[PDB]
Amino acid sequence: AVQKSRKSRSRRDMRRSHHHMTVAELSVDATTGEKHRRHHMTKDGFYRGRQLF
Amino acid sequence: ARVKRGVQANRRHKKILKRAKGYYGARSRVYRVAVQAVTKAGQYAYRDRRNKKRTFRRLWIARINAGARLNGLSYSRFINGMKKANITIDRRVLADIAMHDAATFGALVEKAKAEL
Amino acid sequence: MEVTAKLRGAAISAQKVRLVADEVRGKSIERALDILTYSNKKGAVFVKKCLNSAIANAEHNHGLDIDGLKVATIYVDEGITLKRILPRAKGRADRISKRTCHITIKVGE
RNA sequence: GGCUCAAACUAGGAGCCGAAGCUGCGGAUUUGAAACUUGUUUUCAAGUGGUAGGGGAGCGUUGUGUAAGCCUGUGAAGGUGUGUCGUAAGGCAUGCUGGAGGUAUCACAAGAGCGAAUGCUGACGUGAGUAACGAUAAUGCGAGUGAAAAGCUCGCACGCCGGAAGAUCAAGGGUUCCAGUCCAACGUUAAUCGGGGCUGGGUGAGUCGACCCCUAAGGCGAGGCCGAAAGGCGUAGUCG
RNA sequence: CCACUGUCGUUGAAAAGCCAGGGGAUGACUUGUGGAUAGGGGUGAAAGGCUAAUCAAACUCGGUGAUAGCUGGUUCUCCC
RNA sequence: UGAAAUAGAACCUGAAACCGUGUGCGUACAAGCAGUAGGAGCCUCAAUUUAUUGGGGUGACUGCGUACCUUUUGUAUAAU
RNA sequence: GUCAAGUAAUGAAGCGCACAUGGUGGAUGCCUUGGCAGUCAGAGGCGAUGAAAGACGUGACAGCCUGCGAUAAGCUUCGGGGAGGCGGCAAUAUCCUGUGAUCCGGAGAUUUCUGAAUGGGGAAACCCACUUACCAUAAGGUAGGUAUCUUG
Repeated sequence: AVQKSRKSRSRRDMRRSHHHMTVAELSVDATTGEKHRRHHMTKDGFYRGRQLF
Repeated sequence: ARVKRGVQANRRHKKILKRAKGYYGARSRVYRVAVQAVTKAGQYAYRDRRNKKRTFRRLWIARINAGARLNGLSYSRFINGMKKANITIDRRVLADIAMHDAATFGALVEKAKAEL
Repeated sequence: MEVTAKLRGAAISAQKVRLVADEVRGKSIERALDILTYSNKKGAVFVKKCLNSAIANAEHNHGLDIDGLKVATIYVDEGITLKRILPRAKGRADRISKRTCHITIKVGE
């Protein structure tokens, strides 16, 4: 249930090693030329040269 | 006449933590662990100061045995031949000669074998 | 040459902000800004905000060309902790650390 | 491991290895013996593992005299490294930081030395970014505002209570009530929202309640009784 | 109003609860307000039960730095 | 501005625990109080008429090595 | 150059030690407005002319502290003093001041309510009164008196 001896800093960092932040993929819409997440529509709303609104 | 222990305690603890430089974990950072490691390190140094002479005699004997067997003789007979020839060269010098000068050690083995 | 921005006192744990910082350390400002604006972590708003402050400093106070800038070095430090009481079962109390962090970003060629 | 005319056993023989034992070299020290003789010098002899414990010799820190001295803004104390010296406690010098104090030598006095006492106070770790986010009555979408909206306002739809989860009080609390304004702290998340911060407003009685008149239990109680003192009881009365 | 059974909970939503069942429910009943009984004392359809989350002698202060042939700790150095 | 702003109001100094970033070396075939006695390689400063020594950082590999205190006849003790 | 055998170096998801540079934190050093123990003197009480301790108010200015008491950071008088001042956090505004202000010392006046509280009561800062004199004509105001005990 509890430790018998306090974990060391190196041992604690070894578990943390795997944790990593996800980095989103980036594509530029040809019509609007703005950065946007892959397979996700742009801020403006232009997706694959189509008007959502 | 009150005495504050801060400055003297700081310097006392810094001495131990300085002697504990290079140690792992708490041993080089926190005093309760560092002080034991420093005392135990002193104990190991004290014991290995005795043990180093034995280890180096061991190494010299091994090298002298190797040289004597290259020249056709064993260590227990080569040293006996030295002692019968009244040659006082120590094992440290004998090992140095065996390692770095083969012909002189061959001459020494010849003298030992002539004395045997 | 290194222009600095500091964001002392963020209401977030340094351990959480460090994951964001590790991904923008050493990158160009454009790539770092892209990562931070498409990041899914709360630390990313603070890191982007400090990086933007640093870029503005380098462009206004020192007249640098931001086109050639880079995230020269970034690290997160622990700030002051707000100590709060958490009631538990059977009338027992626990202390709560609402941690803060200081974000330091330096940009340069 | 592996070993069979052995690397087993028996009886011998010769070599070597083998300890902090002995010897060799250098140094320190206790006692004793000799002499320049209170370390003034050199020697010799025997010693120098150590718990409880006894004896001897010192180190450092605070303060007093020495000291109206000496050092010190050409940088005191303190902090942090380095070099060097001594058997040790430790001393000395100096780079960096620091900004106003320190203290030589010898004496004198101690709140005079911390690693432990499930020791006390504060700070910070591991568990760990893990458990949990407090009734499984339920939310979906469109607008508004806003730096930002799953939670706020409005709208539509959905669901829950409905002898309550609706309304009026007493007790208790005391501004939590309404409006505007803000999101640092609080709200177990976000917050533009709030019983949160700040600034203003709001409580109108002959008939409601209190006060007031009356008294129950129970108190107190001119005189009175009792009791070492303090006080206890009690009549008329007065409160309740 | 009570608390007979079981699960859950046991660093709990809760320092005694929730859920499903259960008992009394016009009486030796339940409850609101005010008052009375005080520690070797009170009260007790009696369990040593209750007397402010404390009861084989409440709590606060004082005697008090109670006492403890017991446990723990007891801080710088070197020499014999 | 100030002499000084890592004297900027949580403000004289600013230690340690604890937590970051950077540079140098080592570490993914190897078992244990993590040190010590050796010791290759590498990096870095100084010399030196130029890879040889001296100082500093790391430590492949080999030998030895079961913490401290307390209490005990006796503790690495899995006794405190 | 092909094949075969043998054998180097290189790796770093992270980690370790050293150093450099930071964060946290508040030790250390220095400092004091505060305490402690004393010596030599003085004094040893305050109160029904209402005490100690309070509640509520009082400012140009919202809160607290300080002082003050409906004459409310205050008034009168008598001395000192001579240029600033309207107490502190804590400043601002209106102002005062050589016609002597602020400030200090002596005396006097005012001194709400509770509290021995003393007209009765009470859950302290509250309720209810009686009565003397005067004033008002309305549903009141001003100044008093009304506890108990002891001795005369």
